[PDB]
Amino acid sequence: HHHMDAAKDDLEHAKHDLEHGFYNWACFSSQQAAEKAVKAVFQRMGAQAWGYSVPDFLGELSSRFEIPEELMDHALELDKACDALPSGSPRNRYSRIEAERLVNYAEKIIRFCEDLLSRI
Amino acid sequence: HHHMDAAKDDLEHAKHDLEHGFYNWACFSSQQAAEKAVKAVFQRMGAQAWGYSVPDFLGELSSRFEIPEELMDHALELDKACDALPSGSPRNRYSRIEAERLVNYAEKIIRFCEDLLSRI
Repeated sequence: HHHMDAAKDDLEHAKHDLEHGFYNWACFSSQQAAEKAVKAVFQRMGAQAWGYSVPDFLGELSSRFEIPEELMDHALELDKACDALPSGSPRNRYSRIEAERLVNYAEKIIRFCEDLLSRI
Repeated sequence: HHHMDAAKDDLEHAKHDLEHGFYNWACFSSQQAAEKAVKAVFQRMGAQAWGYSVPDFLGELSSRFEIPEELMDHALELDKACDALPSGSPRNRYSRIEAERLVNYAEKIIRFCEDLLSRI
């Protein structure tokens, strides 16, 4: 599963960016990791995957497998682009939490796809 | 060209990792950027792109467009995985140069694909 290996590498990339405070980049890598993980399911099934977004691919996948609502919810958060809070701790705290959340979401999607691939 | 925008973002990611001394990750991002750039050509042509590697996609592209030898050469370098030199300056210098090279190669491929897309 080339797409799965690449998903896991993107996740590790995200986690590295997170550790170093690069919250924007962690978000970006997380989106890519989730995308690649879902494509790995399409590749195993021999089916064409249309679209760019994680919501696109999970929606298509829903015709064949049950996709938990919370994963679609996470996907929609990951799909969003990677100010009224003050500079310093308020902004950095918000960004750090947001980036951790998105990394966790990508990881969740990866592990769901792993669970699916283990069974098909 | 969603794939092209994503290629350019991967390139920026690579350059960010390079700036911070993350030479391994810069290599990884460069591979992804080059892959996405070539896929953007397939998408515009409406053709299916088989494979994982940049050499895979450039080889397929050769049946339709002339691909300069030096770009295939760069692609093969980018395709490689991301010790007898001493720790410290010798190793870091080698790694820094190698990562700069790979980032430049990905950029070259991106700009070639841009030039192609501008004309088709």
